[PDB]
Amino acid sequence: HMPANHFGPIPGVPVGTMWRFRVQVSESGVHRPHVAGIHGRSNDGAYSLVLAGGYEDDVDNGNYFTYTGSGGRDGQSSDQKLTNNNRALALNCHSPINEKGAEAEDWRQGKPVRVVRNMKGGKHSKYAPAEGNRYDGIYKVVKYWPERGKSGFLVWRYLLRRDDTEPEPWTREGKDRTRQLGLTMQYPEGYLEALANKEKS
DNA sequence: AACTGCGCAGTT
DNA sequence: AACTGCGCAGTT
Repeated sequence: HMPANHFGPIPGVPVGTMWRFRVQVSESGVHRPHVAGIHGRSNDGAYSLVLAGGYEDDVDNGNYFTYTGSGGRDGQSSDQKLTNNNRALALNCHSPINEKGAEAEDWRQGKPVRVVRNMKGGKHSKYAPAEGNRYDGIYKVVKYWPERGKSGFLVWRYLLRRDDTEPEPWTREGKDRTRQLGLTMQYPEGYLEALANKEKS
């Protein structure tokens, strides 16, 4: 199958693919966590992440976007620490990891990060799909740093620039590779009838 | 001075 | 709940 600490693209899953649920995304091996937004080890790096909404500063510009770390409680109580996934995402960036933040002198060498976009990010991003989840290729960490929210507590911000050959599925060439490849929304088996039987009664 | 086990806890 | 890092703890 596909090792869990596997960085990079999943063979058999092209960009522009769309599963209706997160469970399907995990099943596919593109983002294992059934609910969490990022997957990775403190000692290895981040393998994948999905976009929901959260922070209001998080700008999604398509080819690049910024992300916010997690933790700070157990509701903001303590300023986030560079441990766990916060740290793991920090490794994908190609520079010696540092407490005050860091910017890669050459971001392209950093470890790849599979990025999926959920439709819950529609309000904010004009790139999030209408419904479900869509795989938009590889993004590498360019730089990360720590800000201080309106809650006076530091939070870890990151900037991801795309870097996958295959064209963004929201562009002309993208929407083309899709058709050629015939990619369509995917529902779990038995889901559509289950959904049907809901509406009835 | 440490091996080790029951245990609170943050992260996902 | 599962899994981890490991105080504080009673055992070696």
